[PDB]
Amino acid sequence: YRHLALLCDTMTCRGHLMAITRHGVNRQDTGPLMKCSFEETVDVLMEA
Amino acid sequence: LAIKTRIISDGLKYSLATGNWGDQKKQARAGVSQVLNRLTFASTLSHLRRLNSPIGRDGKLAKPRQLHNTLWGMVCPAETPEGHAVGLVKNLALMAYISVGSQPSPILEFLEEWSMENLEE
Amino acid sequence: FHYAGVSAKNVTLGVPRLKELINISKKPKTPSLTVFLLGQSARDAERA
RNA sequence: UAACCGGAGAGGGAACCCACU
DNA sequence: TTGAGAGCGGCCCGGAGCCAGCAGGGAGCTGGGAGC
DNA sequence: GCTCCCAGCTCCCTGCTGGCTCCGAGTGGGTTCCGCCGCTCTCAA
Repeated sequence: YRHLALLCDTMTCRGHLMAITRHGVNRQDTGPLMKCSFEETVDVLMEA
Repeated sequence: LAIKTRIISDGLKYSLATGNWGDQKKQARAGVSQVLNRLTFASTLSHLRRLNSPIGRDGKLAKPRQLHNTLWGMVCPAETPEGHAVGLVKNLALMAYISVGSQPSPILEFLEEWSMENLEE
Repeated sequence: FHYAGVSAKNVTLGVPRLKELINISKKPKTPSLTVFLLGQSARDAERA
């Protein structure tokens, strides 16, 4: 339950739902090279 | 000088050797011809009687790579590759033979010498 | 999931269920709802 | 009337297919 | 002198935002005529 | 008979439906592959 509740609260901690997609993780400003290390690289670096 | 042995023979050789189904560039379907696995007589026979379904590998489409009912005596059921493509590659069964194809004009002559009338009259 | 004789609301738990829980889809494959009543309405099969 | 010299880095790559986990 | 050759030179599906097109409220604009 | 509440109008604006990018677990091993056409001079018959 520690890990499960930690996953769910890290999902919901931004005041709204966070589906594990580029379509969310690009919207959170959690590091341009985190975004680059995600599946899209050139667009997120190029926007940063 | 009009005919080109290069443009016929070299193109055929390149296409057959590569296995890409184009002329020089085409994309094109690969894997049409492979290298025979000269390791065992059974291996050679399997690679010779191997059958390929060109349905999309590395996909979640279960049905075309599922095992169908229409395989009694056409393909042995318990012979599949194990890796990323399970079920798209088959090996030919014993009694199974492929129709060579024939012209239907003598058959139509048989119909018309017999009594089966065409649709226009 | 080995299914059942009844429909059982098509629970379809497993890999795709955990998939859509990881990335919440606006149209899940089986959006199911469990409904509880108050009292004698649920106690009676006819009122149910 | 002349005296001990020493030396080893590499060369493509890109695609397809097969096999194994 | 002319003809061809050697070599240089150039020419199978998934989701999901997402914009664009269209459709219904909405106040301004000026007529309609009620009122003075 | 001209303002002004109102009716029709008229733009005005937020609100619904389509083309479209982007993703799709780990090594070995073998095979194929990377111009063509043009063009002018040299030696041969």
